[PDB]
Amino acid sequence: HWGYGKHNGPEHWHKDFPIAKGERQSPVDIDTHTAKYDPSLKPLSVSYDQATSLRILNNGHAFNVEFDDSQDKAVLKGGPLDGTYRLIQFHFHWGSLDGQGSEHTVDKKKYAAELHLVHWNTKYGDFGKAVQQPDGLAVLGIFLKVGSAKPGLQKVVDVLDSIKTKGKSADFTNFDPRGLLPESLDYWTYPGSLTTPPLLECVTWIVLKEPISVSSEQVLKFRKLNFNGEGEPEELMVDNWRPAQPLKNRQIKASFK
Ligand SMILES: [Co+2]
Repeated sequence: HWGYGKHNGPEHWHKDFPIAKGERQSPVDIDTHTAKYDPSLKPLSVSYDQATSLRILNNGHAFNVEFDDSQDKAVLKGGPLDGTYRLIQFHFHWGSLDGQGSEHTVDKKKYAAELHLVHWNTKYGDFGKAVQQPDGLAVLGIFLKVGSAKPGLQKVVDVLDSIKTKGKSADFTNFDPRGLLPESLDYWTYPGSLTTPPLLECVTWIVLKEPISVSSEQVLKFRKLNFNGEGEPEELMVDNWRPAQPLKNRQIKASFK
């Protein structure tokens, strides 16, 4: 099936998912000088006080921290968004080395990792219906650089031993995603896609300008995960990122001057 190897990686996905060569694929390079300030955007409203995390799952490509999305408990609104988007899961993309790992780039700079908080538009009733719409999802992307530890990440890092291999899950209740956000909500936004198969063109991307810092030790624990299932040959879960795709006929907007 698809993955991140030489024989099944990003360069191959178009064979099964022709939308890989589409008009609004993600990620992209964010050219900071060409993005334009848009005074009519909103502040973002991130309302995560009532979040209910449930579980963490190694799905063979990343790990997902899953939320109860059966009520408006953790929602994203405002900014470029019309209406209410419910948090379903977050995950990360990361590298084998601190010099790569992010999906989006900023003036061609790659960060060590990128956090994706995935939300679906409540007008479409469920995630599966939302991904079939051009405004179905809103993904909040946050860059990670290596430096100081991120305290609010530690509970995630320390459960990773229990979900080493594909298909393993663990209970993951009472996790507060607010502890993964930077101070500033300044952002760039553009219309794009999921960055993994099926690559659906359903995402309003909201990429924060300010990275969070995580420690070397924290990212090293990401890199101990496995893509494989238990009892299969070990293949470290690293470099689970798609490179930048052509911008095509899109403009990236900034919420800040
Ligand atoms: Co992602």
